[PDB]
Amino acid sequence: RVVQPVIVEPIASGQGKAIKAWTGYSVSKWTASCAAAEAKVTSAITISLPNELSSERNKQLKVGRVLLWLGLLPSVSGTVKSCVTETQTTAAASFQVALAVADNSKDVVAAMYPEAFKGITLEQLTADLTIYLYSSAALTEGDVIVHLEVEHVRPTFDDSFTPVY
Amino acid sequence: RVVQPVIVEPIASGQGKAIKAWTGYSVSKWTASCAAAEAKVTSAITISLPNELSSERNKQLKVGRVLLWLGLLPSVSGTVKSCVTETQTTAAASFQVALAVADNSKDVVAAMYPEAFKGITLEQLTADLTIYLYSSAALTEGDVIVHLEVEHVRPTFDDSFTPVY
Amino acid sequence: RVVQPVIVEPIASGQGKAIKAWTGYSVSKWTASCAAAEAKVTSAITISLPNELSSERNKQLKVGRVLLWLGLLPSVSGTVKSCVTETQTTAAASFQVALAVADNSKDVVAAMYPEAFKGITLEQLTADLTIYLYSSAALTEGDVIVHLEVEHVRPTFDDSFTPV
Amino acid sequence: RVVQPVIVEPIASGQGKAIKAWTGYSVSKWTASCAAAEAKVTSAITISLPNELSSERNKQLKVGRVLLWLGLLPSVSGTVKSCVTETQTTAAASFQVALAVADNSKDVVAAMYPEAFKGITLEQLTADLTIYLYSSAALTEGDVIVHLEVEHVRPTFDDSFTPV
Amino acid sequence: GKAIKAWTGYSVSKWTASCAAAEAKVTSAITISLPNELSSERNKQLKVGRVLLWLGLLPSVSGTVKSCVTETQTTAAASFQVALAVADNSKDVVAAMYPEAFKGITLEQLTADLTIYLYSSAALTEGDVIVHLEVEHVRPTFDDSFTPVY
Amino acid sequence: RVVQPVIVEPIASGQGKAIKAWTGYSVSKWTASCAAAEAKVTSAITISLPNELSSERNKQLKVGRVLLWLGLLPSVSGTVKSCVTETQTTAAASFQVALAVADNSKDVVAAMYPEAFKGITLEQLTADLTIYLYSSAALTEGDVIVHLEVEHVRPTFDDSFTPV
Amino acid sequence: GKAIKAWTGYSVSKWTASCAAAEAKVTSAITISLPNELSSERNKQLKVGRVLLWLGLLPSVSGTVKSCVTETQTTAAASFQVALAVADNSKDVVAAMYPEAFKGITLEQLTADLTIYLYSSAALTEGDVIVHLEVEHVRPTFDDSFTPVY
Repeated sequence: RVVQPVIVEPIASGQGKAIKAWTGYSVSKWTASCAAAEAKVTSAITISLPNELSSERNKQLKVGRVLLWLGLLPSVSGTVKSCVTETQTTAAASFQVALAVADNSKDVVAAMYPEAFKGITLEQLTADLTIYLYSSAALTEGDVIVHLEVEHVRPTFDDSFTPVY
Repeated sequence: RVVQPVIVEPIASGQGKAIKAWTGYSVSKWTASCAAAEAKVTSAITISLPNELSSERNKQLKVGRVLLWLGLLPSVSGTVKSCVTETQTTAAASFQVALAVADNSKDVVAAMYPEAFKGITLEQLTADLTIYLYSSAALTEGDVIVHLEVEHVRPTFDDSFTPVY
Repeated sequence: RVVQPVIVEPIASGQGKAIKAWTGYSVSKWTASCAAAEAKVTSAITISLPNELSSERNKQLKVGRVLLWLGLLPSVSGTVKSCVTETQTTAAASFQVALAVADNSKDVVAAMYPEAFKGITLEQLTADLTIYLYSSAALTEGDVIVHLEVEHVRPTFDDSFTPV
Repeated sequence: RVVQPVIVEPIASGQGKAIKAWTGYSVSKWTASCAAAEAKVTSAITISLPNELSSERNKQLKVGRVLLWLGLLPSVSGTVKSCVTETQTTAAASFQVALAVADNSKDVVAAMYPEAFKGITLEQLTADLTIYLYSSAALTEGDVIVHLEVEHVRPTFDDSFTPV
Repeated sequence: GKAIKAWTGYSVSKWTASCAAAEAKVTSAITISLPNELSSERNKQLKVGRVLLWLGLLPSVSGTVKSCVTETQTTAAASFQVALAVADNSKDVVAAMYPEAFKGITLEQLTADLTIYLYSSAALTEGDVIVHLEVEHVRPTFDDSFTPVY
Repeated sequence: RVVQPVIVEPIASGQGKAIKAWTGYSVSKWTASCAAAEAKVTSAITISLPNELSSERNKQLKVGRVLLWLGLLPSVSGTVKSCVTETQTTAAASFQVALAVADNSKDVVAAMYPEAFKGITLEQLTADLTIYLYSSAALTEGDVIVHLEVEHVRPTFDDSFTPV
Repeated sequence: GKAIKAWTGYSVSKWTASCAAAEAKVTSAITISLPNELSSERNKQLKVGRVLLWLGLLPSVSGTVKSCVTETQTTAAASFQVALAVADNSKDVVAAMYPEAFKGITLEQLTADLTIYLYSSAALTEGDVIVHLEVEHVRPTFDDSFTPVY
């Protein structure tokens, strides 16, 4: 083949292509504020459904892909790592078996799970999975906000009013 | 015309036909718990958006039809009336100008507003409208739960993940 | 005809079908606040045009149908009745000649006058008709708001600015 | 449309049309006997699967629609209300969030839940939902029988004998 | 000699405000309040077209009288420096026409964001000046039918 | 597919492709000069409309996409970060919820907000959003110029002279 | 009653200048400064069409106030003798429209070659008069896109 000249166009933060939800799915996005932690400790963060997903009908919605990313205070230093895995007996061990890890030392600070949790219900997601957060430096409560974006079947129960009788 | 014989089939509570949201709309349903009130007092209840609708994008979604109904403790006695109207200077006066009133002395305890608030944004709904609740008997806090069902344009911002960059 | 089973679907307050104005007509809606009155007294309420209809031109517009309904404070008890009639010498006698009465003891507290006043002008409506309000219990001022909805030929005076 | 005269034919108790289960579904019907309760108390009644649905396999069957109705002793007086809701911290609060209430003051003492619980399994029905029963007068045990009819995917575990 | 016709699908609502008492050379703020027929939540969303302000003075009112419609000001007298038109009784045509300034805002926004300002070189007794406001706006649809009786 | 050799052609500062406004939109560009701040402090910078957009009519124009980038004095050292978010109770928390951050440690010191603020008016942009600026080292006033480029519906109020 | 529409491919930029303090009967020079959105080298080359000057006075300003746009003068008061239009508060229409005088010059040339002149028979306090300048010019193309991020 003949050499092809290319020009790599720089893009700004936020310009990345957004991953579109599957047909019939929507992406629910919510946050967890980290707890205070000593240096080099890995903390478990429970996954709790937002109120709009906690109803009897909505708890059963099947999960698709899952995205995890971190919101750090601008002054946070050191290494911050986070992942979603099946609940561990030892919190630190989560990073040894996670299929993706959000690590602030990387160019892209985000962990995508396109297959690992597909097909479970939202309730199962809360019961079986845990978020793990590691910091090389001690964390004050709220230093890190964990953003969890969970793709799931679109709820249908709210496509109509409650019958008036 | 020749007389037509008909049989009126009784239906149970809950069997009423559900009003389907308009194409491109969904129905958000949330509750307000009444405050304590003396007998025959009309109380104003602020309309506050649920967390899932409070974002910058979602606050702008246009309203369609609005439904109001009441959840009373089984032991609540006397007359209970509620309505949604433009915010009043005198709370009791709301019932004099409301286009619909949910009244527990009626066979159907519900107030539907198919036209009165169509086209405003959710933020406008919270800023301009108020729920009014009247009881002939004194109310303890939580005696009445006001159910507000607000049809509005389906949010689109959650049809994709946040770009990872 | 064979028997036809039916289900009567419940409907809520506010779900009733709106009556559409005739082509070339519009519905002007305004309110009158009741005066204080003793128990079982019938009070006369003057019909006054809202500002936008009180001009020389607009008060010539012809009336179609007229709707009356009542807004009660939630604490109002007893029987409240209202009607629109030609002005009476004895206020209570209005109810003996009214063709429709708004009565709070009914499921629909409203009175429709589809023919009685058809063809008169808004000025004639204000000059020849009166609203009558009866309460079994004493009324405090503003206890009852009378809603009058008058269908009339759509104004054309409002289709232009005042010349300057 | 020209006026259509109709005759409303009286129908007796028991003549109402039965709601047919969806294709591939069946309706399982069982009862719960109310516990003694003081006047104006709301009691929680656990939803327990009948023996034939309590196996590991059958408790996975998906729910469709749910019907609640009440069987009262003929001497029971006062107001009796019942509903099915997600389990409540305060029993009386169930009626504030129920989408349907069976109420003996109505002509039809029954509550239908056509959507609220659709898709959950029978095990989830037993684990997440509760029956709530309110009486204005004191209840003696067994005064009220709560009839629960749960539509669910037709069992296939019952299509064969236990292997031997 | 010829009235300015409203745009197709629009109509002109005309109402008045009676001036408050004011000392000489004071600029007074006058709130814009919708008439009753426009005060429903639905009618409050009707889009504005053109706006006309003109003044009705008692024939004995002397001195200079000026008025304008502008976005609400921190200093009332400063309205006349930014107003896109001023009704001024010393001119041949005592009126302020705003064909563009407010096009597209809702009646609610008109009432919330704009203020009428009125200046008089001499003291004003209450009701000496009637401010006339004519607001062209989308024709209401909510009042093309009676209120549902149920 | 057979291996495809490529040559990555170097490009200079300023050679990047410009993002074209949507049809019927235009990009308004203005600056805010940073305030003095201590090391590691996050400062809130109010978003104020330029004079030509501050009229009653123009502040109703709907927003499209928003671009943020930073102009640093050549001597500015340390880490400087900035973002646009909904107004925060704690300024430093903006970076935990921002969908994009302009960061001088990157090759491209800019943040694009293609969806977050789509559909709001310019007035709502000024009233609900805030610019947040963080520096690891102390900032002297004017050390950093924040460039905000807001895509919005093309004004039509500017298509005519003021009537006279 | 009807606004003058800009030519196809043109738009009207409108900005203001706050008058300086001035003694009675002095003519003051006011520099024409482009707004920020027009100050880029590219936007400075946009061709001018028509120009409008009008005045916003505090309602209590008395006496005669005049203003014009002309090529910069050695004697400020002499501007009014050669101005092709003068905004004069004693007239019915207080504005100066220049449909031809500056057609085709660039915005840069407008700022460099022309001056606003303001005369008042009485002393002016700073900000008593706001001069409004509306310059029709070719629509900018440079701001139809975001700045390249690299």
